[PDB]
Amino acid sequence: MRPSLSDYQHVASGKVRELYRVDDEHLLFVATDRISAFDFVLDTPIPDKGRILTAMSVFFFGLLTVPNHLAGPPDDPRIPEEVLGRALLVRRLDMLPVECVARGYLTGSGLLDYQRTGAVCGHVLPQGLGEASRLDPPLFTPATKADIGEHDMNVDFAAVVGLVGAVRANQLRDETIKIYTRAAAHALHKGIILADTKFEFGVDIEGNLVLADEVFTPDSSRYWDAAHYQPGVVQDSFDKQFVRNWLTGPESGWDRASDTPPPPLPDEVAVATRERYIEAYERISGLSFSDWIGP
Ligand SMILES: CCn1cc(-c2ncnc(N)c2C#N)cn1
Repeated sequence: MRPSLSDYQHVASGKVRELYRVDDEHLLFVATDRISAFDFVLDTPIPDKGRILTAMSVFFFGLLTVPNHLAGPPDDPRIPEEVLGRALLVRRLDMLPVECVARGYLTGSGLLDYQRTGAVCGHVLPQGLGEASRLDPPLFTPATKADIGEHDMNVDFAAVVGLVGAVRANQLRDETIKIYTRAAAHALHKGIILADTKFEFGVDIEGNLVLADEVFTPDSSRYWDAAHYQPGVVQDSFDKQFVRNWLTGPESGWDRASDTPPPPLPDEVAVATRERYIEAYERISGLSFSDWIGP
């Protein structure tokens, strides 16, 4: 018999993910069906989003050869029925206070930093780059969490050294670029560009570096349709563009310029978005989401 979620201690709330203590050495990492757009957690959940993103993370953990925090199978008996398929039993780590970001393409705050300074996170780049320009080699563009509402702050390699040590910073940089490169090539082979990605790592009892959190989800990574990749313009979000377009379209009644919370989504937009998540998962993994476990 699976335990109730109420049997575990809630330790951390993200906007979209939850974390619970299972015992002294294990956590329960829970994805919800909540979706964020324009830095708002929207009223309307995307059905099965938590399950699909959990399935995606599990796929990529298996694709990569590096140590990760998974501590049991997706149907581990310690996982409550209520969160089955969207929760993982993981090893408790000492988390390193660095957002480990790799960028294979120049967009978002990376592009903005470049347009302001000619550099991103200490990397002085060629002149003449622009929106969605390919970056070769991919860049390690680390960041640190800021206050509750604020975006992460981009920092350079020296900042990472000061946070975790010189040898460890080297290790973070190398592993971040290595696993990003591997996953990005895999996805592109299936017609999806992983434009960038954000990792969190922790350290286990033996001092080993361990990949944690979620990996290569469309929340942790910019997913693009490769078939429509066009450097020089903003690429559509593979998963979130229907949501973005509706929210900023004539039917929402919402003004994004106002920092007022957005209205709920049409059911059909939520269902369409769910479909996009399933398509991305199935294309990348070569698996069927209908086989993924659930309540
Ligand atoms: C919800 C984001 N978050 C994850 C942790 C964490 N902490 C300790 N050990 C771990 N494996 C993890 C993970 N994943 C702390 N915040």
